[PDB]
Amino acid sequence: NLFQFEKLIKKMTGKSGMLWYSAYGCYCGWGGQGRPKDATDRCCFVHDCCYGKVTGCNPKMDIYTYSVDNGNIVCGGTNPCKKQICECDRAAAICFRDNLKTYDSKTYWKYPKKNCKEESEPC
Repeated sequence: NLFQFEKLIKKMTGKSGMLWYSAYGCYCGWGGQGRPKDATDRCCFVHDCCYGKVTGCNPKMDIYTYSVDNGNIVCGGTNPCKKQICECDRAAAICFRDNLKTYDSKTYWKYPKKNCKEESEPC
């Protein structure tokens, strides 16, 4: 669930998802269209693609099982659909950390989703 997502982002990034990643580029946060603007924005696009594939559970609302083992986030439990969610979340948290070096709030924070009106990329 979203509470969990925030936890993983904080863990991997040191940053709050709600502050840093809820309104960045064309895809990070609520809504998303057009093409991702940067590496970070791409992490978000892929996240949305990742949720889009989840069938038989709710990737925003359901609670998945995870443990932190020597810095690593391991996706457990026995429900395959919940594990899928865990996998989506963790993959976006790792993708934000890989890309912290090009994170640009000055250009991309509060980007007007209106400037995202050109041929979308397929998942």
